[PDB]
Amino acid sequence: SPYSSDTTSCCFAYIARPLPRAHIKEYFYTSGKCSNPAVVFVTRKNRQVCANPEKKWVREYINSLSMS
Amino acid sequence: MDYQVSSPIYDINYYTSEPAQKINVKQ
Repeated sequence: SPYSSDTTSCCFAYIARPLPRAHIKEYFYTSGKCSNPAVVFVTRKNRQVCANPEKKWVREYINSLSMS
Repeated sequence: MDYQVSSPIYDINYYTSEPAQKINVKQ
């Protein structure tokens, strides 16, 4: 996704099983205005990953992308 | 033999988890 235009719909579901945080490069929010907040994880090939940032375990995933 | 593989490439299994989610169900 070169632009955020591709990502219009908000994730209302979770991935089958937890994704590898080590293959995650960066993260981004859906739209915010969505019924429920959600953050998409960017894999090596920019696959569509949906995880709820309100979860403590998910926050750790986002954290690894933020701090050093 | 029995085969149950449909080639997992994320787009399928990984991102097709929906009927297994509790969408407003009282259990």
